[PDB]
Amino acid sequence: AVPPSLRLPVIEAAFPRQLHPYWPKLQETTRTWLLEKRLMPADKVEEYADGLCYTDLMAGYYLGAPDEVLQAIADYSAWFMVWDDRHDRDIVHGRAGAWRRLRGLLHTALDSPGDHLHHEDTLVAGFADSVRRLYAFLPATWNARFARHFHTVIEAYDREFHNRTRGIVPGVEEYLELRRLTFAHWIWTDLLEPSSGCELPDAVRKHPAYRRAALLSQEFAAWYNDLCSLPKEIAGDEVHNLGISLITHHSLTLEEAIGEVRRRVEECITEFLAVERDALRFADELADGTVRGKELSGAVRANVGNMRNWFSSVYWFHHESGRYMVDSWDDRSTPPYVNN
Ligand SMILES: O=P(O)(O)C(O)(Cc1cccnc1)P(=O)(O)O
Ligand SMILES: [Mg+2]
Ligand SMILES: [Mg+2]
Ligand SMILES: [Mg+2]
Repeated sequence: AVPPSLRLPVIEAAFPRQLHPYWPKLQETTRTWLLEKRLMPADKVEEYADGLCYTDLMAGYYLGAPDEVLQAIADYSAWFMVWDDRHDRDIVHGRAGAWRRLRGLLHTALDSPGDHLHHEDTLVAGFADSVRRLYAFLPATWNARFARHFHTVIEAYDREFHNRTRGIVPGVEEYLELRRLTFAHWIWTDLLEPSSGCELPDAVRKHPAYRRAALLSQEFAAWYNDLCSLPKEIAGDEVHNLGISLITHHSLTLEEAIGEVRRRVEECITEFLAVERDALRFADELADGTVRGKELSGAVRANVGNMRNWFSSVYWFHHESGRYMVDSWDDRSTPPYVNN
């Protein structure tokens, strides 16, 4: 039962959930990784990790991925959530120096992860392990694209740090541009490719239908997170949220901003259904009769299939995950799973 303010009947009726068969092993293996990389305290791992549903989120998204690819993605995605938590905590505690140093180390570790596998900062060491593993699946040109994209994500996190320190709420257009980076749209899009076992040529992944289907899938995920994470984020003095920019710059009430965010999320779905037809037509066209063609066709089709799976995985994740259950916290400003 999804709250009426958050319910999307089109997702429930037309985007049936999928789950990767490796998910049972994935859940425990990522929990063990969080424990052994010291990315969460042992008692917080035991009490909260499974309930945060991070592995479920990936296992409902990258269908068809090799077990080892899914494992590295899930470890990275759990790392990403812990990094969001650390970033938030550095902000709340005014640890500008610790954040700046961390920011620099992630930039460096991103380009040479193997050199950082045993760094003193467990968050940097965890990052490097997952990234080194992700760099092992596809050619160096894919690794360099992942790094280029994540360098941009790190700097968007830095911009968020400056905004919240200075109490600046981005304008709507400014936020929509920033949100494609803080949510890491293009990282999740990159990671479709090791999941289907094929680095896509630029001509293929920059095709207008592939690009637009990829964009809309991520816009939905980020803006649906905004809709669902708004209570926790208002309680935690987070300023980055489409609803908050609407209240601040467009003078909407809370109920009207929630309504406008809802409508924008709903439009993402029906825009995606239109372009999905074009992206799958393009997949069919790539099967020109040659071996390379059949391979590229299959990879594009699998990737567009997972762009669709992202809709249902993110939807149900926000109603299942303990990450957003702010009403159950004694201190609504400090989630119990964060290192405070
Ligand atoms: O769970 P959260 O904090 O609402 C979030 O989605 C965490 C997150 C960050 C980046 C990518 N995916 C999830 P955020 O982006 O900070 O709003
Ligand atoms: Mg956050
Ligand atoms: Mg964030
Ligand atoms: Mg959020």
